[PDB]
Amino acid sequence: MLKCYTCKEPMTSASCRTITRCKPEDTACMTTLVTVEAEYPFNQSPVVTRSCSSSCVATDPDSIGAAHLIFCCFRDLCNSEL
Repeated sequence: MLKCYTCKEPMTSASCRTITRCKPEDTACMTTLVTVEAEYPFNQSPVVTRSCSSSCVATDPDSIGAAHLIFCCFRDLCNSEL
């Protein structure tokens, strides 16, 4: 089955990297990447959330409508890093 590095805790979690089994309805994986402070320099606990998906898709680089870095793949553990 499709396995993605989905963490149990929300963005609050530090290293969101845990081997989890996706659902049968799904097919691809998803990943949310959005720093806490992009407008100004501030190194702090970032906001991310990796979850399975039934359709790997991405938005525009505009990110005008809450369209952060939405990565996706069709391979188990396609990405180990955050």
